[PDB]
Amino acid sequence: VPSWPQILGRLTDNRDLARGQAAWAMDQIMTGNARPAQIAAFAVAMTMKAPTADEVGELAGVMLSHAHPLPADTVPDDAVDVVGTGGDGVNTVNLSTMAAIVVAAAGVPVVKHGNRAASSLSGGADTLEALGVRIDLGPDLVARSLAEVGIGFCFAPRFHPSYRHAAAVRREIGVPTVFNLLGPLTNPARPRAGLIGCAFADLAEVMAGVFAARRSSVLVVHGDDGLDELTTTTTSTIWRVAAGSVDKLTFDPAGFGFARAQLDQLAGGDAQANAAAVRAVLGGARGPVRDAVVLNAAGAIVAHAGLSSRAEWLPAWEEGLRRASAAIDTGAAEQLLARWVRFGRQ
Amino acid sequence: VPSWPQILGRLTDNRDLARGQAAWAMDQIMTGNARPAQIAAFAVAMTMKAPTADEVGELAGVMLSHAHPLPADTVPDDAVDVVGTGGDGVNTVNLSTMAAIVVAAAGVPVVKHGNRAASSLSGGADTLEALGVRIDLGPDLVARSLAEVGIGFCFAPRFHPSYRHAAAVRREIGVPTVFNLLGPLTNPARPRAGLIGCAFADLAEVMAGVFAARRSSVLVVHGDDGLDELTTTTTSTIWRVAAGSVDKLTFDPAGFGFARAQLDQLAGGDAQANAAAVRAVLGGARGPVRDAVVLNAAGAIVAHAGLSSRAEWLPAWEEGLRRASAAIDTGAAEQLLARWVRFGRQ
Ligand SMILES: O=P(O)(O)OC[C@H]1O[C@H](OP(=O)(O)OP(=O)(O)O)[C@H](O)[C@@H]1O
Ligand SMILES: O=P(O)(O)OC[C@H]1O[C@H](OP(=O)(O)OP(=O)(O)O)[C@H](O)[C@@H]1O
Ligand SMILES: Cc1ccc(C(=O)O)c(Nc2c(C)cccc2C(=O)O)c1
Ligand SMILES: Cc1ccc(C(=O)O)c(Nc2c(C)cccc2C(=O)O)c1
Ligand SMILES: [Mg+2]
Ligand SMILES: [Mg+2]
Ligand SMILES: [Mg+2]
Ligand SMILES: [Mg+2]
Repeated sequence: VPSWPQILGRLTDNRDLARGQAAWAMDQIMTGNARPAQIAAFAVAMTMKAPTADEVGELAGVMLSHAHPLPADTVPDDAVDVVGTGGDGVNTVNLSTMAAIVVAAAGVPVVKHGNRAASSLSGGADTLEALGVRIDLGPDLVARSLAEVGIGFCFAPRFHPSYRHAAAVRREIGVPTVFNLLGPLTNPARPRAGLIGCAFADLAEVMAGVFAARRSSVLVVHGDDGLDELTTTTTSTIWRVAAGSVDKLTFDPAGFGFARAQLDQLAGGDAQANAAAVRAVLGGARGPVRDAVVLNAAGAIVAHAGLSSRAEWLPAWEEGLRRASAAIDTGAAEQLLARWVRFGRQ
Repeated sequence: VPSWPQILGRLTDNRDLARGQAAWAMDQIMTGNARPAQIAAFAVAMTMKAPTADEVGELAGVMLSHAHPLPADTVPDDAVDVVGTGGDGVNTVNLSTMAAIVVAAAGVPVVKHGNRAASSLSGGADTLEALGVRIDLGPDLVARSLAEVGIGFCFAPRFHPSYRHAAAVRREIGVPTVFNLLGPLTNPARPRAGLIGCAFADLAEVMAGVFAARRSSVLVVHGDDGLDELTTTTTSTIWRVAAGSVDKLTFDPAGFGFARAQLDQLAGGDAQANAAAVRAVLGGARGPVRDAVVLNAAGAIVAHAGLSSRAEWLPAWEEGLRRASAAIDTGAAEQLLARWVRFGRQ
């Protein structure tokens, strides 16, 4: 019979948990049954033990059990997510969010998991809010947005209200723990593909292992400059998840003709500033921010392509880049954002 | 400027803290300024990082700053403690408490730190209470007990009221942490000598290092059967603290003619049962319990002898054993307990 002392004792002994134990712990947390001290002890102990993919998968599994689901038959089998852990401490423009709009405009269904900033100036949700997008729609309306606009946004606190018990605790601790891996792993629409950012180089393989268990087609990405995105300032490490397997790759955008950017060229500001950057990119402005958006959009398109076993790496990237660039250039991305705004108002 | 994220982040990165950081943390805890989540995160993180003697010495130092002290010049320079961490999971008779009575009766001033049980059926304080000894005395009366009876008992919760802020958290976590090293290190009378039990074999050297920093004459002891006492069932490991230095020894009681015992023979019960066991030993009953009490009393006498650098190991033990046995056989130990009970009733 599981108990906090049994589980915390096992972790502080530097032992992997028995099957089901992480799930038991997470379920106690989600039902409001755990003391703040137990939540904090579990978060820290799991982090220092070094969590396994089995363990992180149990945590994410419990969250998804407690999440509001989308209605039956409303998420396309090939829907994709574009989201990261955050926590890279660099404060960039909102690359995942911009990429998502471009990806949707290219015709790939996007159901994005998102949230406000935890430490950056403006997170994906904050910037969407500044752009006039309704970020907090419930399951039925997200499904509708996806069908009618081509993109839906699942606001994490809206879909995971039981995770709130762990909220103050994680803020009070104030440093990242295993719980900081869970955002991209708990999209309530359960898309099977994704471009997934991870700020923590040494845990990205663990996140990839969780997606592999679900047989998702995902690229887990970590910029070698620290970004939880595909970067343009240097190479990125990619953990490619395909056919239940993980393959570690290094990716160099110079191989596709991208100029090296400086990190300050990608710097973000407050929500108004970041919204203006979105408008600039969608309006066709050339430069470092556009390049980074096109690259990340292409990455999500490659993840989507990977849902088929016949897809090949280089042609997939060349196609992703072509489609992402064209979605912007034709004005399809700009128009999709306007239509998304109108949807929320109507 | 120190903060919880700074300290917890350092610990979760498996780094030793900078000088003073552990003290800052402990002081935040003891002043009621730490959230339960922060207390728990710190306890767990310090435990898994592996605490250093510097760090543990800082925690104990902060406790001692906030403790009620005994009145000036009321504690002899050669006062001795006999106390352990507890947590050995064996539930023995109260060896330290019995040893302490015998040591005082031999004429060595004892100011003992004690507490009720945390995981056993009856702790030292519980058993003293059952015997009629007052465990509720404040500083002035403990000083008076020491002068008039030859022994004083500092009940830990009476002398460390500010430690209450961590009490609930430690119970909620329900497993040992670095905080479980602190009991024997925080006797408010600050004796310079002691026989100190440590249940946690891999941390006994750390406790010994804290005592070395203070230049105490201490034997930190761990029975190789797991006891936080000198055992009679097998060898014990001793970390001998003398002249600011620590030496690790293997100790075998057979060299002084002790019969090997079995742990079941040292087993305890509730407070009334354990009190009965004290009365039996003090009344001259021969057998395994007496042997273990005599062995531990002698160890405390050896630590006391060590306060002079001219003391020698094997003769110290022989003298300690002689004095401990005589203290029981003459009835001195029994009479002291009677006198101690009487003192409390006034
Ligand atoms: O404040 P931080 O912890 O650094 O997090 C930065 C943002 O990154 C994550 O989202 P996402 O990848 O969707 O946002 P993006 O569009 O900014 O990349 C997270 O939900 C935040 O919105
Ligand atoms: O419940 P546990 O965590 O196992 O602890 C048992 C006892 O050991 C410690 O005291 P001490 O060494 O003074 O007690 P003793 O006389 O029983 O040895 C502790 O303060 C408890 O009183
Ligand atoms: C989409 C996303 C991204 C990161 C995080 C993170 O805290 O690391 C995140 N966390 C939350 C989730 C998964 C659900 C509900 C609330 C939150 C939150 O921390 O606010 C949600
Ligand atoms: C004497 C002694 C022994 C062990 C412990 C321990 O918690 O492991 C201990 N703990 C306490 C101290 C040092 C002061 C005040 C209260 C306690 C307690 O845990 O109840 C006190
Ligand atoms: Mg992102
Ligand atoms: Mg990012
Ligand atoms: Mg003891
Ligand atoms: Mg003991």
